[PDB]
Amino acid sequence: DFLSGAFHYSDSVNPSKYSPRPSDYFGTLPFRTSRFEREAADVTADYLRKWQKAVKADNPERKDLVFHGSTTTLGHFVSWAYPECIPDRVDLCTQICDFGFYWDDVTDSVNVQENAEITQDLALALLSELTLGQRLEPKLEINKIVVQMLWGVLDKDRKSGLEMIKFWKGHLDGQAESAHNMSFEEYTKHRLSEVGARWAVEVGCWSLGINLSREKKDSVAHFVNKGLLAAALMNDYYSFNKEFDEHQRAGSMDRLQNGLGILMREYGYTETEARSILREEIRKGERAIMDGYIAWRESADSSSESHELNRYIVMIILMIGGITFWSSHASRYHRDDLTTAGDRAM
Amino acid sequence: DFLSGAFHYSDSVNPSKYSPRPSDYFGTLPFRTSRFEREAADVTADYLRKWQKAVKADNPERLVFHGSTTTLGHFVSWAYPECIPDRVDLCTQICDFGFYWDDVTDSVNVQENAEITQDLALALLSELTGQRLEPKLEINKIVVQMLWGVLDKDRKSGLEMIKFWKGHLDGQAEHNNMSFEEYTKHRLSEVGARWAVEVGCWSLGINLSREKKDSVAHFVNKGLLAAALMNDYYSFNKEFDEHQRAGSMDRLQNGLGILMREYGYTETEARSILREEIRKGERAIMDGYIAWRESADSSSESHELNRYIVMIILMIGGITFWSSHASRYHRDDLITTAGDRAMIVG
Amino acid sequence: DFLSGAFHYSDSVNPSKYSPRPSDYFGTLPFRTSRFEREAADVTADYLRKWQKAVKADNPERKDLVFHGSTTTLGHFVSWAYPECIPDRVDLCTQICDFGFYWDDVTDSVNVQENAEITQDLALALLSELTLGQRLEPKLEINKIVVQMLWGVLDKDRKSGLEMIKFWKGHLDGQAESAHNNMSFEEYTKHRLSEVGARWAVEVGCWSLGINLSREKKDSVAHFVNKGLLAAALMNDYYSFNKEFDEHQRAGSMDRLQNGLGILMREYGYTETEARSILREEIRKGERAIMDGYIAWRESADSSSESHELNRYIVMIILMIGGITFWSSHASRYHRD
Ligand SMILES: CC[N+](CC)(CC)Cc1ccccc1
Ligand SMILES: CC[N+](CC)(CC)Cc1ccccc1
Ligand SMILES: CC[N+](CC)(CC)Cc1ccccc1
Ligand SMILES: [Mg+2]
Ligand SMILES: [Mg+2]
Ligand SMILES: [Mg+2]
Ligand SMILES: [Mg+2]
Ligand SMILES: [Mg+2]
Ligand SMILES: [Mg+2]
Ligand SMILES: [Mg+2]
Ligand SMILES: [Mg+2]
Ligand SMILES: [Mg+2]
Repeated sequence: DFLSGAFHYSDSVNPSKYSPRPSDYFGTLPFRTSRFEREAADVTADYLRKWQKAVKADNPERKDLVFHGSTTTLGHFVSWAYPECIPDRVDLCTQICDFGFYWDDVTDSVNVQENAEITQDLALALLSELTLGQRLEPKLEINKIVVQMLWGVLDKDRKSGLEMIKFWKGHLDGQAESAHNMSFEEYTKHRLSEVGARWAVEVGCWSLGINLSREKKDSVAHFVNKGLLAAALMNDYYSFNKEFDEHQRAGSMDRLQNGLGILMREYGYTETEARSILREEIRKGERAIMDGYIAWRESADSSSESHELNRYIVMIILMIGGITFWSSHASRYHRDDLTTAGDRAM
Repeated sequence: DFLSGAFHYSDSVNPSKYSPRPSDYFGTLPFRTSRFEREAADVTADYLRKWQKAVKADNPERLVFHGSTTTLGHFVSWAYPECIPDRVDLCTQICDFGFYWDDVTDSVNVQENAEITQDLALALLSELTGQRLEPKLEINKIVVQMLWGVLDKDRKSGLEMIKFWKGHLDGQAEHNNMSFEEYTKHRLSEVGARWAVEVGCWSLGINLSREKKDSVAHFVNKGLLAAALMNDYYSFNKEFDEHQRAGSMDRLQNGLGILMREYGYTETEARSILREEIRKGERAIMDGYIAWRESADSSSESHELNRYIVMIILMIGGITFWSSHASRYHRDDLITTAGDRAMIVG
Repeated sequence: DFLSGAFHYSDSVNPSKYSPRPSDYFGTLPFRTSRFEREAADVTADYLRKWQKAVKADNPERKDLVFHGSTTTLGHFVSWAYPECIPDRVDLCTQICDFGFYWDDVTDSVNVQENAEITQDLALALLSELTLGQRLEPKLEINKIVVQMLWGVLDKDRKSGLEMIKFWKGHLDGQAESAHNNMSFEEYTKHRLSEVGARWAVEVGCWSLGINLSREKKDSVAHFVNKGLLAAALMNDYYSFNKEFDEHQRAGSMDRLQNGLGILMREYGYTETEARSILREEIRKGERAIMDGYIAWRESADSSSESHELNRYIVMIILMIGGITFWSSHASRYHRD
């Protein structure tokens, strides 16, 4: 490990400090925590009430308004995901992440037709801040909400926020193609475009205040993408149970994105079998971005731009670590209101 | 846009040429102003006294009533611009009696409300059959002279008006946390819009088969719905105040209170929803009217229907402007403020 | 900067909601319109026809009976000046005010000899209501009217009426002194406040609103009230100068013109623009003194019946000045081409 660089807003941490410990954490990357956990959790509690108004307003006949976001019983998605987030950017960071969670929740379980309708309505807002034209307002209350947030982000760092908004619109395109369910190698390629990892990294950039040519960021992708692949397969491992229940409960199994699904269906593996295969791809990826890190850190310049690039890879590594630990116990994936193992082996 | 037909007793007027200009008018429907505003205002002042007499007679151990007159015009003159000039007297009585009766029935308890409802219905049934079963309350006792007056002018039209009045009595005899969808069903039936239409029918002398009037109800009703919501919007402040100092806060049902309770909308978030719903309604009666004119032939059947529809549109037009500045709603003697009505946000 | 208490007969307004808009309004105190303008303008349209018949009775020579009173194209002096005037007192409140106007007209432009004649005469009708014995009646038809009027007033409320009448006679005493205008600005402001009728206006407001407050309690707030009334007089001098100059020229009484603008121009050689600017400043100073003084009084005030009346008293005045100002900014009495 030995993450180079100074940390001004976080402290090194361990699963050991948390109790009760998570049932199945097996990450190999380190992670930290912001000193700003309670502010983040306070913001996630207000944004929920917010979001739930918007959701009720688009569909007043549905009553389940249960959404699982950043706050868990041990900590918070933001505090672990982006430990070096700037204190006055914690708030807006929490809104982005949580909105990302909720928006995902009401778009990746519906029929590709209901998804297209909503995906378009969002892109209107985002494109509104990238072009010189006049604004186009979204029609769904769940997307209207996003406008005031994009202004906040851009008022903190416009250069950073414009680019994060760019890769957000890239995520939108990625999850609009999620209409069928593919080989394994064809799935790993589809899932990196659909998970929101590229957008996740740029939310870190804006969060941390990192200014860095797209060239330099690409100059390290070859291994950083292996790390990012790891986090996706990691998400599939932890979010598979709840995702089954949901796509079964909704009649969308058709479009269900998860490597357990792929490994257990095409290939005839079992849940345990596919799980075992996944645990090891996750290791491989975790190990390649970490290794890619040191390899980079020892043949490198002492330039101002070199120091920033290290800051950007440390931000990525730390984020996979923190979300790995977050994912291991988060309500969003480990809810006891869920289908079973025998039920999903069918 | 275009209202078809000739006008004989009224002139078109701009929310603009009025002085003092109302604070908050946003109606999208046209309205006219009778040329006999003066006459109506005189009747209102005389009927005020008669009502006061009756109301002191009926409760000698206890107020103010805010009827049709405003600093800028008169309810009847706007609500019923084309009222036949010799029917303004009795129309002004009808409306003012409606305004006052509502005050002494929608603020008391179900027990009291029922008794007064009961006693007034005795007066209506009497002229709708049989032996006259006369009213015992001084406040209800006064509609008798009124009714003979109405039927003397026009028996066929006054009876139908009388039928729908009774229907309104049935209306306002019925929940708090119902759904806005369920609230609009109830409120349309309890706001007396159908009665209001038939008062206009009597006023203008409209002879139109019941089956003909129902033919266009599918779009007329959406403008009436708009009007009840528009009423809700202007009367929420005074209505909250009244029920506050009575104890009867749960007694009140109002589109804003329901939006503020169902969803956790603030009053300001609710007035904005209500406004768009009011516009949706105003637009709808107008698009229905246009559709109907595109199909309707040039006979007499069609001439009368056109007057009826144009009558309703103008009625909604004028009451909105009336409603935007009448002391009944914007009286400046409330002990409660925006801060107090924020407490119902849940 | 918010007046407390409940408003029963009036609605807030301001210049923005008015059209056509007055060209030269610079008021800083708030104002309201009564809901009973219809009544007010009806009594005005009737009183006028009944006052020119007494003036023509008094002078059958008299040519023009033009008298610009309480009605304007945007409102009415009473609806604005006395917004909370009890509904059944609006009629009589209008008689009192139009009479005050028309009587001003036929006495404050003639020579002083003619003015005492008319003043001493009306004084007979007042005094006769302030005494229990000696009842003298007026001999002029213009003054004969006030008999029945004072009857209506005293019938609606004796205690308020009587005080109003004292201050009325007090107004007659004051304008009986405006014989010259060779004074300093200091001299003028003290003489004018005594002769502009503001004190009587306040009591007309007390009777119209039915305020029951002791004279000792009204004096605890004179120190700031009076700076508002002074301002209200300079405001009148400001808007009513052009028409006054005109008539005093007309009447050959150019040395009786009571007007701070005149005194700034003639005795200090300011120019209109200069003198108007000076006036606008003094008005704001007064306008702010009453409002600051009331704010400061309200904050240390307790809730007793006596203090709610005092609050009513001060608010009425503040609204009265605010209301009369908007009125003076467009009324025919001063803007009539
Ligand atoms: C919409 C995508 N996402 C990715 C985790 C929900 C699955 C939101 C999100 C983006 C970036 C960081 C955190 C959450
Ligand atoms: C406007 C509705 N209102 C007001 C008091 C009570 C429901 C009676 C009314 C109905 C129809 C015409 C005029 C008045
Ligand atoms: C001179 C008296 N005044 C007012 C200043 C006419 C100019 C009559 C009046 C008295 C009280 C209130 C309103 C008018
Ligand atoms: Mg999902
Ligand atoms: Mg998804
Ligand atoms: Mg998943
Ligand atoms: Mg009602
Ligand atoms: Mg009511
Ligand atoms: Mg209402
Ligand atoms: Mg004068
Ligand atoms: Mg004078
Ligand atoms: Mg003057």
